[PDB]
Amino acid sequence: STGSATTTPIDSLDDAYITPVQIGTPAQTLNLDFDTGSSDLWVFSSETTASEVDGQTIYTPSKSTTAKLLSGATWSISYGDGSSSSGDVYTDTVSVGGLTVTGQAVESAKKVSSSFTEDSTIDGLLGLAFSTLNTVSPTQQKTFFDNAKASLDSPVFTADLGYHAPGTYNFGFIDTTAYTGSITYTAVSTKQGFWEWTSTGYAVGSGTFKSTSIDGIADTGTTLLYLPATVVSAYWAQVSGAKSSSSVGGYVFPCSATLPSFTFGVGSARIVIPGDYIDFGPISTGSSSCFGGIQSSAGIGINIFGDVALKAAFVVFNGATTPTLGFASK
Repeated sequence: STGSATTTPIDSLDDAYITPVQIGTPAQTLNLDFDTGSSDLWVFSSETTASEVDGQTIYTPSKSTTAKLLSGATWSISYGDGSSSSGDVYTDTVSVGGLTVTGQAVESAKKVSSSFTEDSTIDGLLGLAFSTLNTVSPTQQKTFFDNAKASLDSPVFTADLGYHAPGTYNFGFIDTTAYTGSITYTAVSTKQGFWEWTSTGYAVGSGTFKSTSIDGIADTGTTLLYLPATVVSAYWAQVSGAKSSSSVGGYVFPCSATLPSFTFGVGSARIVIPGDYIDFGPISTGSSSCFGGIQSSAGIGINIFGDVALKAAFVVFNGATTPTLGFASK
């Protein structure tokens, strides 16, 4: 089997991408944030505290003839940005782009933190990291991909995120028309539960490539590119007037600037992030200070190849017995 679904930016900055997902019988379609940095499929629901729902579409398990309470199971998650959610668990039928999994754990939120409530465009998350990170207790549950894997034509999914435009998530096949050149594959460590890999270096603009190992994670659920402070300083030094602002929370730059590109290495191959992709717009409405899309990871504990980086590439998440990642230009 295969599936193919379009993923759409939630706003004009590509802050996140939403993909429609069919849950239950008859289908309830919710727009979920596909997140290769986590491993829970959780949704706003009829059980979510009413004051914490503000415009999201909810899953109502009592209206699904295939929903079953997973007795005794609870979940609770905290994300790298400080947000969180928790609740109980149903199993139900879940379909993405024509690919159907029966018995998928659907984690129903009883509580969500304010950042989720305040974003009416995201109805929940669909985790695509390794199932070892799933938070369901006392019986850990499998991701949608893990459940689908055995049925897929090939045990892979691909992320093709657009710049200021829709893109595609495919399951079970590589669309050879979706990229240019060849795909370069690179080793993955699953020891922390992430799609963790080592970039071979970077360049700023037209500058020379610096060969250096940068370990990090491919994370579709993080907006920006978070890299070591040395690398980030080298980038922003090429933008007149750019500076790190403790009060804003990162590097800012004059909105009048033209940003240089940023290149990262995948083996001997190179992925170029155009300068435009690094502009996240005014820090507040009407400001001439703009927020940068490359930020320091120093306070995180891990480097993160988020959407800024991934949307410059066609990305293969190869879930074979020994997983690997592939990157192609497009």
